[PDB]
Amino acid sequence: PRSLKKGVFVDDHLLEKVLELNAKGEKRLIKTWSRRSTIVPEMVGHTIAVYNGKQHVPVYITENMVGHKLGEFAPTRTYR
Amino acid sequence: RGGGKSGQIDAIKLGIARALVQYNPDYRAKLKPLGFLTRDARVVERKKYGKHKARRAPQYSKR
Amino acid sequence: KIRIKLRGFDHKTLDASAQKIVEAARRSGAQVSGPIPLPTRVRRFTVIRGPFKHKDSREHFELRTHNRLVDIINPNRKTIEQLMTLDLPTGVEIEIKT
Amino acid sequence: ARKALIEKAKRTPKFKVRAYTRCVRCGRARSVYRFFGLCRICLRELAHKGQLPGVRKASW
Amino acid sequence: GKGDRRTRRGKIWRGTYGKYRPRK
Amino acid sequence: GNKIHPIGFRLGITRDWESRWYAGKKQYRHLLLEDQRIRGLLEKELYSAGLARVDIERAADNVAVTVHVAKPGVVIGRGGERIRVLREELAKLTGKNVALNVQEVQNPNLSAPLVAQRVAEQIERRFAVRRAIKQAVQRVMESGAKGAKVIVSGRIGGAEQARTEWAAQGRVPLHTLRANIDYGFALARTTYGVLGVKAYIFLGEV
Amino acid sequence: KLEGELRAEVAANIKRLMDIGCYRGLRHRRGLPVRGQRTRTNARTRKGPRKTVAGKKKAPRK
RNA sequence: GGUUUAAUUCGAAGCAACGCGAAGAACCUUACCAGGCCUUGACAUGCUAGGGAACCCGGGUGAAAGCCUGGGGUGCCCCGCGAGGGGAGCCCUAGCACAGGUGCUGCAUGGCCGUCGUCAGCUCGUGCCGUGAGGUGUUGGGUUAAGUCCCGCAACGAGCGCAACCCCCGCCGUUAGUUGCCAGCGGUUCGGCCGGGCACUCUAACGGGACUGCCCGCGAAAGCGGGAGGAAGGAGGGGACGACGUCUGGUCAGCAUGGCCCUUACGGCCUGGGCGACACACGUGCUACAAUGCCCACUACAAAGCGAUGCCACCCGGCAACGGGGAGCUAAUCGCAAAAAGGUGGGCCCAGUUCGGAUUGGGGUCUGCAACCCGACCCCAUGAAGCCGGAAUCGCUAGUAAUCGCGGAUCAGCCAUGCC
Ligand SMILES: [Mg+2]
Ligand SMILES: [Mg+2]
Ligand SMILES: [Mg+2]
Ligand SMILES: [Mg+2]
Ligand SMILES: [Mg+2]
Ligand SMILES: [Mg+2]
Ligand SMILES: [Mg+2]
Ligand SMILES: [Mg+2]
Ligand SMILES: [Mg+2]
Ligand SMILES: [Mg+2]
Ligand SMILES: [Mg+2]
Ligand SMILES: [Mg+2]
Ligand SMILES: [Mg+2]
Ligand SMILES: [Mg+2]
Ligand SMILES: [Mg+2]
Ligand SMILES: [Mg+2]
Ligand SMILES: [Mg+2]
Ligand SMILES: [Mg+2]
Ligand SMILES: [Mg+2]
Ligand SMILES: [Mg+2]
Ligand SMILES: [Mg+2]
Ligand SMILES: [Mg+2]
Ligand SMILES: [Mg+2]
Ligand SMILES: [Mg+2]
Ligand SMILES: [Mg+2]
Ligand SMILES: [Mg+2]
Ligand SMILES: [Mg+2]
Ligand SMILES: [Mg+2]
Ligand SMILES: [Mg+2]
Ligand SMILES: [Mg+2]
Ligand SMILES: [Mg+2]
Ligand SMILES: [Mg+2]
Ligand SMILES: [Mg+2]
Ligand SMILES: [Zn+2]
Repeated sequence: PRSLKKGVFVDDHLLEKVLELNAKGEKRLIKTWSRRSTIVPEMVGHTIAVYNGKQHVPVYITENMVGHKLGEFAPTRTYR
Repeated sequence: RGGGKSGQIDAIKLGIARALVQYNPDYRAKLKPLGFLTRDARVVERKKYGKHKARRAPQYSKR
Repeated sequence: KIRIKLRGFDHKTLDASAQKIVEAARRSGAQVSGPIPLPTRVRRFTVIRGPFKHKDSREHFELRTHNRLVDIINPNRKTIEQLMTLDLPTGVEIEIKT
Repeated sequence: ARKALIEKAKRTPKFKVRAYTRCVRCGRARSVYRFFGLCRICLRELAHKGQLPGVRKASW
Repeated sequence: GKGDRRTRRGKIWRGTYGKYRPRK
Repeated sequence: GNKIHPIGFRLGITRDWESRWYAGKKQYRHLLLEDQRIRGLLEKELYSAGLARVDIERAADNVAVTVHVAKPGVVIGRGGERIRVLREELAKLTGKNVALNVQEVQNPNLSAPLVAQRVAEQIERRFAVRRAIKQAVQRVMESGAKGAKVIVSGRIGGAEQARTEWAAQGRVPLHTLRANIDYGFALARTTYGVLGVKAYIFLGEV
Repeated sequence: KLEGELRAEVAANIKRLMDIGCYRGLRHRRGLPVRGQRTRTNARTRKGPRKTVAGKKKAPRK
């Protein structure tokens, strides 16, 4: 129960960057600050570093997690 | 016109009681002591700030 | 059949200048439909009395717009000529349709 | 508030959803009755000085 | 009552309309 | 806590609005802002004349500013070359063509804004506060008036602990609407803080 | 899809978001309100009964 | 509150802090944290030589800010026939005068607020008393809601308070007829829809109306009890209105403001995070635990409000949120709008239930650049705790409590069950 209508959203500066690295090889690590962006099928492969307000994180990117938003994988707060 | 049916009952009651007196001014004798001529000036009281509801006061602790 | 919706924030100044719009005649030239009451619209603002806390303080302000109608039937041209420079209120406004 | 933080002056706010209010008199960002453009505190001051035409102590 | 979204009472309480409180 | 603005309370009856125009809910906001700018350019530049109040009225685009000063001398200037400069300096902030008028104040000692304004200036010139106030009141009481009252706030005399000084005679009947009590507040920017000067002046009844 | 064939559709549906790096997964694993609630108070229904602990060392009676 | 945290920004403290500042925290707001940057600066008035200077689309890098770079333009005054020299304006670095600071201090302040308390009180002038601080007045006897009035008296008066003057409600009249009608006749596409009139309702300006004025009884008087007439009878009901002071009360984070403090950061801009963290505790609430009830259908009566880059009739698609189309309304005329309890019908039958709607899985809608952190709504499934609550404890004396719905402010949206 979320919200992507007849629009679907992926922040594009990160997208033109990943599709670019789909002309050849996969760049180990991509420095993003946009956790805002949904994951497309074309991201399954290259490990993206989602920020945190504090640290980019090694979010490896399985196909089992496509429809999800990036920030769903870089926990913000620290607990016990 | 206006309000709610139970007040409309009371208001018709005043309406009738008045017509019936301008039809025969003598009727007051067997009509005024019953009270039917008086108009019920009892009306909803305004909502006061810092109250919940005119008089309902918000509940407090520690005293 | 001219239409004149009058309105301002003061009503001492309205009824005393809607009256001055009914200066065609009392009832001897064009009909005159009398200065029409027409309900006022009341905006309210409710302000917490002090700065910083004291929720339960509060103070009410209102700004009320009063509205008149008048309307004159069968507009002779000299009746209109009087709608020129003949006024004194500053806080009264004037819609005109026909 | 911070004189700097009247980048409410920024006519283009980039996105129309970064647009906010601020009291045109004191800067207050938090009770700005949009009719007057004034915050709650300024409104009561101006109301009492009789510089809000038509505005009056209201009781009923 | 007023808490259940899928009822008359409940839809009235929460401003809304829908299957359970038709708009008309 | 206590005590509402004796003006804003009487605003209904015995005292009328400084700016008295009408405007819709898409205009009121703007006219009000510009109306303020005028008071600001006015209260700063006209200090010397000692401006009690500024009436502002509007209509078919035009704006009738009716300034009330004790000494209309200082607003006229070279026989004009000042009331022109200011009706001009208003034409820039107000693109809507202004009309500056000047109103004599017969009796500056019967307008609370000026009386208070008077006291304020002394406190900066380090006058003796207690006397200033007893005096100020007398100057107002000597000029007719049914009653009057003045108040200076805190830090009277550089004194480390803020106080309050008083003085008042005649009747100053605050809770009666049927009054007419001109009120006036003056600020006093001294070397060691700020001080507030409130002035009440009762006169007439109905 | 009813009864059994559903009860383990949902259960295995949760394990999905638990097996990826997902946030809702963490929330499922800790046992804390998945749908973005408050937990400062009032998350009893997700948390189970109250696990009350000692509160002070030098302050009034509360 | 506590604890946690990179940060969980700051304030508020028993009454009188705790649905309080906040009448709208996804970014913004913002004050906090991390990381990328900026410096005469996002804003003000300026002062010396310097290169060029209104300006208009580019490029690289980048999360964005920002940094870097290529390019047509070269105008308006005076001197010169000219190539050119000097210059008003706005753009420009590298320095100075200054900006800026939600950094500190209600333990320097103004302003505004809270509070005792809408309590009936606080004083003053003059006289008199007392060596004096002081007293009398203002104590006493009645009486009032009241230092309200009466009577008394070394006191006679007065001011700030009380009451009255202002507002809203209750009865009536005059002015006023693009809202109102079997009032009265004509027509009906049986809708005040049409002619038509304003009587009535209403709308909203101005007035009348109450005075312990009249009667009976107690009273020295003020007044008390009762009774008529009246819509209303002794303050008819509700507002606004808060004395000298108290709290060294709240607030320098609304705004001022003295002082102290920082000045390639205690200023400034971004992007992301935080303010929403959870083993716990408290306050104020909401929804309940059901039969005087819940569900569905039909049907009846409100008041106050709001509406233009807004309210949206009506039509079509969708289970629906809602999308498409589209009428009217600057609104007493159009719309939000359904009022809801109520009434009539049917169902449920004592059950954790057709009570309760928490939680969770899924599929969607709309707002916004963007809803992971952290939006509201709709639909399907899930259907928790809860059988009326220990010690303790809150509100309310009449259209009150209880209960039922409706509206606004703030606001793209909305965490509103809050507030008015
Ligand atoms: Mg790029
Ligand atoms: Mg009620
Ligand atoms: Mg109060
Ligand atoms: Mg500031
Ligand atoms: Mg906003
Ligand atoms: Mg149910
Ligand atoms: Mg720390
Ligand atoms: Mg502070
Ligand atoms: Mg209280
Ligand atoms: Mg933020
Ligand atoms: Mg030049
Ligand atoms: Mg400075
Ligand atoms: Mg203070
Ligand atoms: Mg009283
Ligand atoms: Mg003695
Ligand atoms: Mg003596
Ligand atoms: Mg005594
Ligand atoms: Mg006595
Ligand atoms: Mg008295
Ligand atoms: Mg009074
Ligand atoms: Mg009448
Ligand atoms: Mg007929
Ligand atoms: Mg008597
Ligand atoms: Mg403090
Ligand atoms: Mg918070
Ligand atoms: Mg607590
Ligand atoms: Mg349909
Ligand atoms: Mg039944
Ligand atoms: Mg019970
Ligand atoms: Mg009582
Ligand atoms: Mg209830
Ligand atoms: Mg809203
Ligand atoms: Mg509501
Ligand atoms: Zn303000």
